[PDB]
Amino acid sequence: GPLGSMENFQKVEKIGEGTYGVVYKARNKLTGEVVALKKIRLDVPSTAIREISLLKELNHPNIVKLLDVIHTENKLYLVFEFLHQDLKKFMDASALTGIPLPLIKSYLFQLLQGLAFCHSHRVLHRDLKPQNLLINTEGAIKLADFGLARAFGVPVRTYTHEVVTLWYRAPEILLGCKYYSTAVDIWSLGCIFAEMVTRRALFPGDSEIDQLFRIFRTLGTPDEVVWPGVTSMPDYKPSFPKWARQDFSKVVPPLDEDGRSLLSQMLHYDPNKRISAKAALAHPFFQDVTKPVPHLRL
Ligand SMILES: CCS(=O)(=O)N1CCC(NC(=O)c2n[nH]cc2NC(=O)c2c(F)ccc(C3CCN(C(=O)CC(=O)OC)CC3)c2F)CC1
Repeated sequence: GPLGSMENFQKVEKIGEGTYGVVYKARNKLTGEVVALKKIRLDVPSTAIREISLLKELNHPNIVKLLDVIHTENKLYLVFEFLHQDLKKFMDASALTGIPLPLIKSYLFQLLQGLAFCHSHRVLHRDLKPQNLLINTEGAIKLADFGLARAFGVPVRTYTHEVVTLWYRAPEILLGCKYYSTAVDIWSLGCIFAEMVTRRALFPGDSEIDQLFRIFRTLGTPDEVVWPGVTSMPDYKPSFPKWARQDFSKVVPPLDEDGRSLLSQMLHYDPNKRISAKAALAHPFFQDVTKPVPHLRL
């Protein structure tokens, strides 16, 4: 890659990292804009260039705006609108009190709007976690750091938290589905919904098999009765232990029956019965949705 394209930006602090990139807060010297940068070290793929170009076109109020794509030296920089906090820090700050139900409902509604938008363009997020959800003082929440169909970049050696990505993975992914669907995003968001309500991760596995078994112990070991074709999936084993399902009233107390009903549809095993983002927006849980503002300490 050529030189000098990033001289317009002044990095002000390192604010995060992930499998394939380091995140900075930065300022444009020309415009004064404050921005987030994702720095990807390269060893390029044109298919990935086109995927990122399409994401730059996918603009919605509940998707973090991708402002620019800049290649320089052995690096790819993605330039994003800046948001001051992510949902993980907000739940951590709210751990003693919990997030008020109206704000949980607003955040879930907004994220379903962003996903219904993406999914209508046949775009998957693939990597939805609390740290991918950015919030501002006005009460908005936004989807960030979409995963691509094929990754690229030199893995960041200083990043040690990839185990946390298991927690939000859909069972069809864990069972070896190669061409999974927008339903994986609904699963992840369901896990995040339960986490907002209970102030505890729903399925905090630490290996692919522990992740599957944690799902099975709560929702029951899946079989042909509830998921036709599951026993033929590439990583399905007849030797899986057979656990009975638990009740959702144990799983996310004290959530009301509207919320529990919606959560149960977001956590259906079969990606063909799992509720879509659009159908979820019509769920009776949202009959009284409002837009509260969070108390953010920046
Ligand atoms: C105390 C902190 S904070 O809450 O004060 N606050 C400080 C401000 C900060 N703002 C921004 O970052 C930001 N603003 N506009 C756009 C932004 N970022 C991104 O687009 C972006 C990105 F380009 C790449 C990766 C990530 C995330 C994805 C999820 N992650 C992982 O998968 C790795 C991991 O550990 O998984 C468990 C964590 C990193 C991004 F968000 C949020 C957190």
